[PDB]
Amino acid sequence: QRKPCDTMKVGGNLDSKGYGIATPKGSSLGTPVNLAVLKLSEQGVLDKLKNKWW
Amino acid sequence: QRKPCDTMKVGGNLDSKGYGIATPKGSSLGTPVNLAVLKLSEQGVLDKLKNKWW
Amino acid sequence: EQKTVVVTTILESPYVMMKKNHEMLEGNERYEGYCVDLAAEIAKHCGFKYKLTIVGDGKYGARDADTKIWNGMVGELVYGKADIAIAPLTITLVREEVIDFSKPFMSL
Repeated sequence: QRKPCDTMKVGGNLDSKGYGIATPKGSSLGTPVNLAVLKLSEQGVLDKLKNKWW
Repeated sequence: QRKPCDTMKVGGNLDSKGYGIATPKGSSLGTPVNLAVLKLSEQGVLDKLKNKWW
Repeated sequence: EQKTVVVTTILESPYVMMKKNHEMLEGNERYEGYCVDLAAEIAKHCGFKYKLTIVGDGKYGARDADTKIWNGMVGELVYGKADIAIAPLTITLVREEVIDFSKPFMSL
């Protein structure tokens, strides 16, 4: 979408993969942010972010 | 790809999801099953069976 | 009593964007974007205090050869420059064995 519109996709994409937050081993912060991500994942607020940023 | 060959896909995949083997809540064999799944995955048998059948 | 943490993120233009007043702002004000307002929402639920920082290597970066010792962005966690990562980064076991990951937020 960032003009010039001189680039295009071809092919039906290659694979399926996830993006997520990460945290080093033993860090106490991990699960208390993971539950917040789970909240957002089930509340769907991410759709607002996707709209805003694409 | 089956004999009639009279139908076809259109477009790409709409999303992504995955399969897992399932059992009732807390089924004690479930963790042995998870180990079996992990070993058959590491052994590449998930290709072997698919490579036979498709 | 009080506690604070340092966060790693990256200037991929869909995910983080440099606000025009880029001369002198702090990372908690320098930036906007999908990672930035996701992080803000997460901090809104979890309440912890933090500061955003760019990955100091500024890149994904490779494994160290034969050692597989980390690139900048993972080493900054394991070696304490930061304590959490909120970035477009692919989940894989070759990373999961070393550090924990959230539930994925997107599938792509």
